[PDB]
Amino acid sequence: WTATSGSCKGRCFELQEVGPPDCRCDNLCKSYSSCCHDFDELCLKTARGWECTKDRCGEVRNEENACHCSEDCLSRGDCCTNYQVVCKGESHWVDDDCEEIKVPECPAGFVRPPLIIFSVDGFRASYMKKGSKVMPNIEKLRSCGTHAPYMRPVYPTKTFPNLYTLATGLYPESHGIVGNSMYDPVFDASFHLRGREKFNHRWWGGQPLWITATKQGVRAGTFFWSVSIPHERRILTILQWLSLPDNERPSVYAFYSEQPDFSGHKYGPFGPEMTNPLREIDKTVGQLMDGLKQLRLHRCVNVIFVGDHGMEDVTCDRTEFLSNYLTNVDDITLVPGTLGRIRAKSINNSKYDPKTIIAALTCKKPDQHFKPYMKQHLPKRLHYANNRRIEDIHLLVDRRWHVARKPLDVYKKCFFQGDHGFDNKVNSMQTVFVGYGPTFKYRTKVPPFENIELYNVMCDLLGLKPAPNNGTHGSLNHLLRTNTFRPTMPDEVSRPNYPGIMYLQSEFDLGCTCDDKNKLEELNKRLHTKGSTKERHLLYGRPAVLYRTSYDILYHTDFESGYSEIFLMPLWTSYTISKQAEVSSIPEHLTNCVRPDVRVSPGFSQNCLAYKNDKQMSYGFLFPPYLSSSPEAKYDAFLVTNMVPMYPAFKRVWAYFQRVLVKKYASERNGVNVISGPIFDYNYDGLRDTEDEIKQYVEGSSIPVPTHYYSIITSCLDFTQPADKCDGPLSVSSFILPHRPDNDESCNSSEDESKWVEELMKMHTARVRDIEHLTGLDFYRKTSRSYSEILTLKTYLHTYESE
Ligand SMILES: *[C@@H]1O[C@H](CO)[C@@H](O[C@@H]2O[C@H](CO)[C@@H](O[C@@H]3O[C@H](CO[C@H]4O[C@H](CO)[C@@H](O)[C@H](O[C@H]5O[C@H](CO)[C@@H](O)[C@H](O)[C@@H]5O[C@H]5O[C@H](CO)[C@@H](O)[C@H](O)[C@@H]5O)[C@@H]4O)[C@@H](O)[C@H](O[C@H]4O[C@H](CO)[C@@H](O)[C@H](O)[C@@H]4O[C@H]4O[C@H](CO)[C@@H](O)[C@H](O)[C@@H]4O)[C@@H]3O)[C@H](O)[C@H]2NC(C)=O)[C@H](O)[C@H]1NC(C)=O
Ligand SMILES: [Ca+2]
Ligand SMILES: [Ca+2]
Ligand code: NA
Ligand code: NA
Ligand SMILES: [Zn+2]
Repeated sequence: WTATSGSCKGRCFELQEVGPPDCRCDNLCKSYSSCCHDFDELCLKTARGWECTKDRCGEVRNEENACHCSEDCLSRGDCCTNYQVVCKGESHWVDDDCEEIKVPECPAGFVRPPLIIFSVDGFRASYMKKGSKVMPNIEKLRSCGTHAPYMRPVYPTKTFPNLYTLATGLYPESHGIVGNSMYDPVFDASFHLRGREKFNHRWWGGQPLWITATKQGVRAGTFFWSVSIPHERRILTILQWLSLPDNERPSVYAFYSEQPDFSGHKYGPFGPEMTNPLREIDKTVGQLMDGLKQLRLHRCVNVIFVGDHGMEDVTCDRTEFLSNYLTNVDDITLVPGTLGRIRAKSINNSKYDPKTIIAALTCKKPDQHFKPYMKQHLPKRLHYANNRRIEDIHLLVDRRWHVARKPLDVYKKCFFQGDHGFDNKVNSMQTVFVGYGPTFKYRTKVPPFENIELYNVMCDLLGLKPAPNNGTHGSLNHLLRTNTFRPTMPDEVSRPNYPGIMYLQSEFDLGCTCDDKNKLEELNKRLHTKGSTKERHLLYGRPAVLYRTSYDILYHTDFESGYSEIFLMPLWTSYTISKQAEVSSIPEHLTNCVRPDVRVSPGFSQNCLAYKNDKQMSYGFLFPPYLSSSPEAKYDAFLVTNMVPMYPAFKRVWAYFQRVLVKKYASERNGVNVISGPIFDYNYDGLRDTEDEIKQYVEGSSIPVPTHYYSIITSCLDFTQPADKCDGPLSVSSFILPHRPDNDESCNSSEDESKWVEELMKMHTARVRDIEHLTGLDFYRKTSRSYSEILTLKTYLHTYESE
């Protein structure tokens, strides 16, 4: 209950929110049913519209009007945004030549340049080019400021997950807003687009920018706007707040537009109807920039023009129905549309079985347009699993499609032609970023980057310390003229041992066998074991181990490794393959060869008997025997210290990557450096498991089974230089392949590996940073490059989408 008969007199769009049941005058009052009786009359004035005309110039102030054209309006801070243009012979901001803003040019009493976030819903990245003729204000921000060709949203590419990621720097799994609709089984409560539960603070985790600002003494304007407040009034309210006295004036502001998303749903991303919504958004930008210019703030404020996600062509006829796959469709609840999430309809049903639902959904139809996953098997790049609000069963829907439970859900709900929510690497889901202002660079293009990075930068722009988040602070320093954040490399926590030869062959009883059999070249083999080829194979220094553990560096002719005495296998294995390298096979006599490593005790080694006994598990090697530099060097590849546990189904993938794809990449990239290793993430939190979290071992042993295997593949960005003699910037691609006992994920897996393996690997593309979280390792410690540049490289994601 709100006693809605106090008054908004003088309080319109007040910044502090008053406590119930005294009535409210802030932009949230509408959605709470709590506005004072006179809120519309006083606060939502519309008389005479939003623009000055020639006859209004110098008028007598009429407090009824939406905005003013009277001589007193500038000092009141409430002129129509075109006032100086119509009445004072000034130009529109968009008609001025752009001039570098080398320093903030701010009115006296401004402690820092304000930040304005101008967010546009559903603004697909290609609109910047495709709509540029009808968006002159946006085009000027873009060409004159700092822009990316696109910005990658988070998954799912829905509104609330992405806007809250913008505000927090967090993955949806960590901030808690994991979709537009959610069931939280601890609360036993549902979050919906329509309704009131969604305002409850228990849904919203992390620390959003407005809270980070307030805690640190920086005042914030509201970020939420009630849908019924017109855009012109939102802009005028921001401009009014900017005219407050110093002690009262916010430093950070947000504008939000529901367009072009709203129309894109109805007409598709490029429907002819889409031109008008784009013109209208450009006009609003024009109003803001003209307003800033009037207030002498247009070379003082940092403006961020940013979208939450793009928009794809989707219609009703492109819907798959679970009723065509499942007998038991009435015992499930589906969250439907551009992603699927499945749970039991009733928690009393103990005949509900996720295993049988997954199987009934797997490769059942020749062109099936969704793929089911247990959430922990989703590509790790999605970071979409560690939250009780994310259902165990997930469906990744192909772009352009929907999933629904039954056909009646679709026609008792064709309306629409656009939708979004798909995999965040899909081109149609990409969105926009432009930064314009004294703190951003002038006329500068930056590579595409992820929206999880922006929180840190907005904190930098406001002199705030960011709360802990998923950005990599410093990775976007190249966007900024100043206020850079100068990170330092983390300290290594564990230093390696460098074992020499310490064990005789007969001390080992591992049940392994190998068919293995000159003074000049004897010194040669010794030098290799001490590290003589290490500068060839370890190009960027050894990775640093950032947790407490016991490990050995092991050197070889063809590869170097960091061998974990605790996990009984390398944490990492590093090797370089030049353009000229040759692929050989595993000779017949060496097919089943595993060799004890006389540097590493029996007690800290794997054994072959464990693999013999484990009928499900086989093994592979991290440095591949196929790429040995010579027949004699090939023996090193069969050391028990190079062996890792692999399901036979996974070995099909691994053997093809190692025999075919590494050489292909070296040919294409002019040499590659490869770092490969295991990952253990049994609790799917995206973070390295400790030893007491491992759920599975090679039967009868303490050999832990990896959940995933990674590789980081680096070469010279200037491919005219070989990987091992690179003078400048690096180029990287990486993957984190799920270590699965079947290839059910790949529907064409009965075919030759040349038809499906590389497709699987692309799906599981990764950032080096993702691998760092999963392993507690820190790569690229010794390069010629600046640390911020290396941070950008570590956040790079190779997407395999075309242009
Ligand atoms: C992306 O960036 C984020 C942010 O940096 C990273 O997330 C952090 O990861 C840490 C490790 O997982 C985690 O640290 C834990 O903090 C616990 C205290 O947590 C509360 O306080 C913080 C601080 O204000 C708050 O942010 C938390 O908010 C979470 O939970 C609320 C309410 O549930 C949600 O509203 C919110 O959305 C958020 O949820 C997310 O995180 C939680 C985990 O905290 C998940 O469960 C959710 O699914 C969701 O993803 C909290 O309110 C603290 O309790 C932990 O301490 C345990 O472990 C340490 C190890 O050092 C040990 O010393 C202790 O023994 C202790 O164990 C005890 O509890 C165990 C479990 O019950 C039990 O088994 C033991 O026997 C013990 O009793 C731990 O230190 C940190 O909170 C989050 N922060 C956030 C915001 O998520 C994230 O990792 C990054 N992602 C990647 C891939 O890099
Ligand atoms: Ca949206
Ligand atoms: Ca983990
Ligand atoms: Na076996
Ligand atoms: Na298959
Ligand atoms: Zn939408």
